[PDB]
Amino acid sequence: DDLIVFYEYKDLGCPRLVYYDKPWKPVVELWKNGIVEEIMNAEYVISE
Amino acid sequence: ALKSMTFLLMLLLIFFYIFAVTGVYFFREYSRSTIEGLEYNMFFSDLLNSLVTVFILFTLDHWYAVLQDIWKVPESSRVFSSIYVILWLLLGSIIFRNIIVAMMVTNFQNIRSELSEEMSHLEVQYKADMFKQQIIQRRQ
Repeated sequence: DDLIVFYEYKDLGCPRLVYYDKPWKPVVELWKNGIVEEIMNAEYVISE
Repeated sequence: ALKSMTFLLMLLLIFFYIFAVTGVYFFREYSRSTIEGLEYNMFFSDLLNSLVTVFILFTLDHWYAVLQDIWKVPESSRVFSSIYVILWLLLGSIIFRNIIVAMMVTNFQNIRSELSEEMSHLEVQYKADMFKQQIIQRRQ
């Protein structure tokens, strides 16, 4: 119904920007002790 | 000349208007894309930027490099956009430059025509004056 959402800048940060009707998949990277080492290529899911 | 600029100027500006506002949302995925490495991105961003870049295409400076910088957009078989901008730049540049130079040389043509008819009328009047001088002399 009258659902609301509280954005948290400190936990999340500036959100990504996407547009209407664009086939998009996210890109994610693996971090070992805080240095980029290899991009993800696994089976993964997103949810709300 | 600038008095003679009556309709061709508003034809030029209205063609500029329609083509710029058509090309605003044609290479939309150029400026509105997540590509990190790009340097002509701002050209197609705003409506004023669209006016500036279609004026650049009208002037025809580095259209080659503009096209290669828009080629970083994923090539969708160039079926509508690239042919549209190429046709716009070529047609507008040649048609308007040619129409202005044609009408300016036409202005020079009628300037010389009215000048020549003025000298011809002056010569006819001089011949009539000399003939009437003969008539007057014989009349004494």
